[PDB]
Amino acid sequence: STECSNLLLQYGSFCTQLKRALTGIAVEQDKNTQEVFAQVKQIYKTPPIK
Amino acid sequence: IDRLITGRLQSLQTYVTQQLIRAAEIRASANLAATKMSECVLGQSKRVDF
Repeated sequence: STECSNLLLQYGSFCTQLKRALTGIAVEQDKNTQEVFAQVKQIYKTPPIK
Repeated sequence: IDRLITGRLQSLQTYVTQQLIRAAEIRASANLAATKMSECVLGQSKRVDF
């Protein structure tokens, strides 16, 4: 809606900081997974004799 | 003036909530740094990668 968007532009930069907070949460989740799982330097493999 | 007061109060409330969350994260990192000061500098730790 064009009229709703023109009335929404008067409300400032609430949605820019909401998008910034959601982007921060999104990069923080990948940071958490990288910090937990990726702690080894090389990808080791088991010898085939079990 | 009531409309402007409602908008400015909403913005101030959002800033205070974001500051509270950031203060909690900073407090957690400061507690980790205090533990690292007590365990690595004032002694010798056997914990792996700590």
